[PDB]
Amino acid sequence: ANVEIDGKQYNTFTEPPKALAGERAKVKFPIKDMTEFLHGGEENVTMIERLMTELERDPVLNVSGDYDMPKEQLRETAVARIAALSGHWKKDTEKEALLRSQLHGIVDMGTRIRLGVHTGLFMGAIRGSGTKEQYDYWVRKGAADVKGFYGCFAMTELGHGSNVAGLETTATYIQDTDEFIINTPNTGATKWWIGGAAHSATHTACFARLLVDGKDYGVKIFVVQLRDVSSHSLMPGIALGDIGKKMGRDAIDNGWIQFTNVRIPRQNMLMKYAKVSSTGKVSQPPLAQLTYGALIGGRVTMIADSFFVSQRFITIALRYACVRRQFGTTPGQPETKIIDYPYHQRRLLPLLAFTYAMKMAADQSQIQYDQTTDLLQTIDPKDKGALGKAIVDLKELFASSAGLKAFTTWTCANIIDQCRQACGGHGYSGYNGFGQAYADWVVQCTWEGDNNVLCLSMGRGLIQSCLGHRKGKPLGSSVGYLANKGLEQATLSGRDLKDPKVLIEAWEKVANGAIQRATDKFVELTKGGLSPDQAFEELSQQRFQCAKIHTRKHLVTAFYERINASAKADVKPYLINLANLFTLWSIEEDSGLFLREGFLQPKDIDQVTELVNHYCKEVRDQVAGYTDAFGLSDWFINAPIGNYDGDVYKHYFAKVNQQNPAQNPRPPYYESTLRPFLFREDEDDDICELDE
Amino acid sequence: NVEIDGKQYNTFTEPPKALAGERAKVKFPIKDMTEFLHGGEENVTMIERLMTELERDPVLNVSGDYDMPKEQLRETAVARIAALSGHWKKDTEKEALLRSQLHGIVDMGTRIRLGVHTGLFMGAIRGSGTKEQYDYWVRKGAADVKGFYGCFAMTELGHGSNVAGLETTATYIQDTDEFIINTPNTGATKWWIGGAAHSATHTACFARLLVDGKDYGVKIFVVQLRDVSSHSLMPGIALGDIGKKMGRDAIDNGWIQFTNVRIPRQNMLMKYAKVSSTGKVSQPPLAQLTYGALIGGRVTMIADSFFVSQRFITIALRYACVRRQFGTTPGQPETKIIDYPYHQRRLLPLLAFTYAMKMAADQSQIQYDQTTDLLQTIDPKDKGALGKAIVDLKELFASSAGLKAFTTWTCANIIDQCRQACGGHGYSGYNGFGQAYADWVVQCTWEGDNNVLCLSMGRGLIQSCLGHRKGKPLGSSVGYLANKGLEQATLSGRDLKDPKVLIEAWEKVANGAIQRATDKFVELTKGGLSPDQAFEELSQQRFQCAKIHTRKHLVTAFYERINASAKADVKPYLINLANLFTLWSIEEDSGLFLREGFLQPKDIDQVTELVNHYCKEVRDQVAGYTDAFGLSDWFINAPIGNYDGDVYKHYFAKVNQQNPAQNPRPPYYESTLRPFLFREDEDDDICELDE
Ligand SMILES: Cc1cc2nc3c(=O)[nH]c(=O)nc-3n(C[C@H](O)[C@H](O)[C@H](O)COP(=O)(O)OP(=O)(O)OC[C@H]3O[C@@H](n4cnc5c(N)ncnc54)[C@H](O)[C@@H]3O)c2cc1C
Ligand SMILES: Cc1cc2nc3c(=O)[nH]c(=O)nc-3n(C[C@H](O)[C@H](O)[C@H](O)COP(=O)(O)OP(=O)(O)OC[C@H]3O[C@@H](n4cnc5c(N)ncnc54)[C@H](O)[C@@H]3O)c2cc1C
Repeated sequence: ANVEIDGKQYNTFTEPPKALAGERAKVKFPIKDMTEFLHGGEENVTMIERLMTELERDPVLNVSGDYDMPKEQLRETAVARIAALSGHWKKDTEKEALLRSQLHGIVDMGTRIRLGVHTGLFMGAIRGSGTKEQYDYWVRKGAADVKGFYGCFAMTELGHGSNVAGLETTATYIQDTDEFIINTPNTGATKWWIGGAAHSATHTACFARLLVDGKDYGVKIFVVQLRDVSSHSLMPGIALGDIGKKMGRDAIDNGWIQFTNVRIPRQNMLMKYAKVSSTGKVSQPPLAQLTYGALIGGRVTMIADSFFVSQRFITIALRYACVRRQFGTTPGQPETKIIDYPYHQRRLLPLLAFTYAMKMAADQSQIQYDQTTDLLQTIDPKDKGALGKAIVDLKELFASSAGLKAFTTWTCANIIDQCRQACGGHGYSGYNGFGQAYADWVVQCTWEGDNNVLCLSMGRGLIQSCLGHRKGKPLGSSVGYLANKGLEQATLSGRDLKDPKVLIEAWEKVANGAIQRATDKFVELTKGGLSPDQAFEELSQQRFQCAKIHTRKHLVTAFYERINASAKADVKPYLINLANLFTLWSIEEDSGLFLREGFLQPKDIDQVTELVNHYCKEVRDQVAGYTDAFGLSDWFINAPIGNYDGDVYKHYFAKVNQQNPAQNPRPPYYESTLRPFLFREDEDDDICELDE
Repeated sequence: NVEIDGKQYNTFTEPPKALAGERAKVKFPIKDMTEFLHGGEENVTMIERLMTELERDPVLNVSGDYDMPKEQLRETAVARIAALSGHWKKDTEKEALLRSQLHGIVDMGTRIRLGVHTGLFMGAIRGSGTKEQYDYWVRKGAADVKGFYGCFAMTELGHGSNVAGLETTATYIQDTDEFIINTPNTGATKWWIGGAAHSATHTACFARLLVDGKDYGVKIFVVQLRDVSSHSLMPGIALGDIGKKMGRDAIDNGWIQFTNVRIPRQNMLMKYAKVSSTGKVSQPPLAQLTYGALIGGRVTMIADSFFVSQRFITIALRYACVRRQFGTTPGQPETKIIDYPYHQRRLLPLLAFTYAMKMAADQSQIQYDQTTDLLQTIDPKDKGALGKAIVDLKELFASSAGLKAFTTWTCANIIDQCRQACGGHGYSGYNGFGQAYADWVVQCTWEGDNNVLCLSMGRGLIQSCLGHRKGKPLGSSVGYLANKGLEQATLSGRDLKDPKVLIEAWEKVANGAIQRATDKFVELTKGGLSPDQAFEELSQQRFQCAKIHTRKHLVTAFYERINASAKADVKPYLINLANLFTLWSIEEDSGLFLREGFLQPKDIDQVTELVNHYCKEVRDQVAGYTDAFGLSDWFINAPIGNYDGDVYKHYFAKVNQQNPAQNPRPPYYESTLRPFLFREDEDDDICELDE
């Protein structure tokens, strides 16, 4: 059958652009103001618009044909891509450069990192850990401009990743020559996963145990030249190779490295923090402005990346959903668009809410970090209690960072995966991006701190924060709710579940509950004679749960706080609608936490279910506005079913035929392989003669 | 550095010795655990024989597959079909399926490319052809793939799940005794048709049967796509390669359009629906269309989930036994990650789930064979005994659906989790995770979209609830719905290590969800909503019903198969697994059991302590549970997963073999890298202007 809209008849092929226009027609807010909320104002929006257009327009950058590229071409084109991006280094501010590389990561996660290993990790190490004179030297050798020089970052070993303190590569001081000997003692200590090392890097920042006169001073950082710059040949004692095929991100040339008795000058050790004299005396000064703006910054960047990737796929799935019809139960009626189904709304709309929430947690973290850094600077008289609070605010920021990184990276993975399923078998088309994006994304969970290892540390960290509070230490701003003793007795008490203040309190309750009980058990177990370490091991599930509940509560809090703080009036009700869906959905997913603490009873879960259904419908009405608010052009979407105009089948059929021209019906292997098989001769079924 | 048996090992040298240590702890004969997993000694030797015939065959060697581009995968799949074809003359139906599933532990692309002819096309002409039609197509080369290659065109760009809504039309023309097959719009383009782009000469085309302006619904028609001699497209046929997929690139999925294609009437497959030479349409009742194929298919998928899951769980666990990261005692070596309680939690319940998927597969097959016989036996029928066989059947379909959905999603999850359990090394293509996950996941979308199956199931469970309420009979699978005691049952201080108590907890929670959503449905229908609008209003509830019932089914099936088939030497160790599975399952969905009031908050702490305990008991025997799968290094196909445990040495070797390192510079060094590193400086000059 056929659909009639505005006096005209449509078919399965022609209806989609009309359906999606119909959705746009419902939008009650101006989209520009929703885009200002996501990116923190007008100035930021124009900047992002500028950067996005610069990327998309660049001919060498074009991602349109990347799905069909084998690894050798990904490897080659990433270099050409680097040469093009290299034009902006002269011009860009740090903020511009970071944001340009994150925007570009929406569609090319390989090139960004292949540059990134020099641009951030190697340059980060020489700037972060070298003296001014050491930095300036490497820059004169061409390291800032990537001129006859290309760095990489060699920390990970085949045997050690998470436990950096346990690296086995050694750097042995020899006084006679004033040198370090860099040595890989067994093949287990071979450097591993080193981006750029396989084919690109002339130098590395090598992490090795510092050994002077039989004393082990722990892991430090040494510049080791990997290749003769002139010929790209390996320096003496340097072995390295391409690690080969990865799940994803094949454009990056991750290599292994072995060092055998490689001689470097003492001066190649980076010495801002740890210093070694020409006589072999080792010093490690107090160095108070050690403040790891960088550590928080690295995590805030990844929390934002989770946003930047998620918005693409959630946009693809939702636009598809607005036009895709499957099934109906009316004789006279067309099949229902899947967006109209309440189950499908539950699959996608919370994740749309989740993606907005990811950005607010990145923004809230960067802002809390900025006010806390600014607060330290103002207080010269050093009112000590005040400084102590500013320090624990900063400490708890770093700690909260670990959970946010862990969960927003996992969540981004789940969204890519879910959005793919939501588009059915057309999810499995390489051109709709799900496959490649998922494969590329997933490493974010492993590198920059294993997600599970971060969650267990932060879970231990919360128990230590709670126990130190009980002993009279002040709590950092991020875990202040642990001091709130109104939560012991708190219950819903017939309050409104549509009120953000209530839903906030409910996440404070279950976080506090889990952490106080875990801290109590840790105390029973230590008194019982376990060491601190053995007690934390006994409480591995509880530490993980604490990390999880606290992070969830932080996402909820940051969403509401940022709405209250920065949302213009015309968008505010639609954001609260999003926020309530996020928050009530989250409650619904983890109903047990709420039952067990006694905040809700069996009947209140039913009500929560009804509210999630309700906000699903409120969010669904405005869905085109929420998704168009991301401001992604079709180039960033990079999937036919997700294009702005909504002509899902026309573009998809176009994309397939463009990349797969159909004029020849037989495969390249038809004569060689397929034809010989289909036309094979019959078996010889004679049997040998034998008398009798 | 570590000392074992008075000898020195390092990070590189230890791992083979560590894994041998774990084998030393095993308290059962591993061969009996294999017998349990595969239903006894005979099946096991058949499996062994098959696996070895696959491993040996040089054409099928999968060692270099990860590095292979799409063009290679496509060609290679055909060479592999040629080699696998050597077994068609001799295999039984049992051996052929099994050989094909075993093969798909390592090559998800080839079995499907063969499969579309082998299973889908042949299945349609056998299933829906008359004997004469079948024999005709066999005579033209179909059975033997001689001058003939089939595919299955059902899906259209417009329709996947809603098969009844397909738009492609078959119009009968008496004058010429022909159907006209036609694709009315581009939306109706057949899509995802494996074999079509490059391989297939013929398709089983699903189209609406139109006779005299009467639409008789979707039927099946054989349509020649290509001239056999030249492989060129036939008049009115347009097809093309769909191109890059997330996975399974070896399969040549195509799109197809039909433009007034004429086929003889006799090409319509006429076992159930017949059209005469005058346009007389007949559809006799005909025994209900034999859905053992439909159930049979879901059972296969459940097993496939076991067959893949075992591989990745084995790789991850063997890795976990040798990998040391972090230590707490200043003097000692770093702790092997398998000794971390949180690592145990991530993997050993998945290992348990792996076994459980098999049990549910085996259970389903048995129940379905058993019900099928108790239909033949009842040639003479007594009103009550024919009715419950029918109702046990219906409840088998529903149970099949949830099982397929959740076991396939679980297998995806297992793959993903095992990859993260191996850290960075999980992201190497050579350790299998990336490609397996990319290939596997489509199982969640085809053969019934997993979400659509769940929402059907949960509607079905509600309807069975309403049925019983109104005096209708209950299928065995949903019997717990008739249990009076359940409504007020509580833990009441009973042992959580007792399987029976755990069964009751799961029965209570499933029944609780179903009955409650039934009351909601009745109340909403009373309110005046139509049956279908109320289900839609209850969509959360239908899903939740399906998940809960399916989880419960997995639990009971595990215990039931252990009690039915576990010898004494392995029983305690399988109850340990089963218990871990069931208690971990309770911990993961604690809110359900709090909400029905079976458990109190105090009981949730005890479940957590028991998950911790059963993790320890299962950890001790890990080598036994994983070796029992009986996979050789060829099936593992991952360096860190190898039998000997020499994880670093195999891994460094695999990498270097595939990536010879003798040349330091990339193939683009002169063309691309070298001109960038040594590019000339910017021109800083500024145009002259007096002013
Ligand atoms: C594509 C890619 C590129 C990379 N590029 C670089 C690079 O350029 N430079 C570089 O230096 N590194 C690089 N790495 C390495 C990466 O930083 C590490 O892989 C990661 O930080 C740690 O992983 P691992 O392999 O050390 O695993 P491990 O730390 O050994 O952990 C392995 C598994 O064991 C578990 N585990 C570990 N410790 C514990 C514990 N105490 N308790 C419980 N469970 C535990 C973890 O959860 C994990 O699942 C790269 C990795 C990848 C995948
Ligand atoms: C690799 C591959 C190979 C294939 N090979 C073949 C082949 O050889 N032959 C062949 O005939 N077909 C083939 N297919 C097609 C495949 O069977 C379909 O993709 C699948 O069966 C149906 O999904 P769909 O794309 O039609 O999505 P739809 O049915 O539209 O579903 C899309 C999304 O909408 C949601 N949705 C749909 N209906 C509802 C509802 N009522 N309520 C709630 N949510 C709903 C679904 O959950 C799904 O997430 C292949 C597919 C793939 C991926």
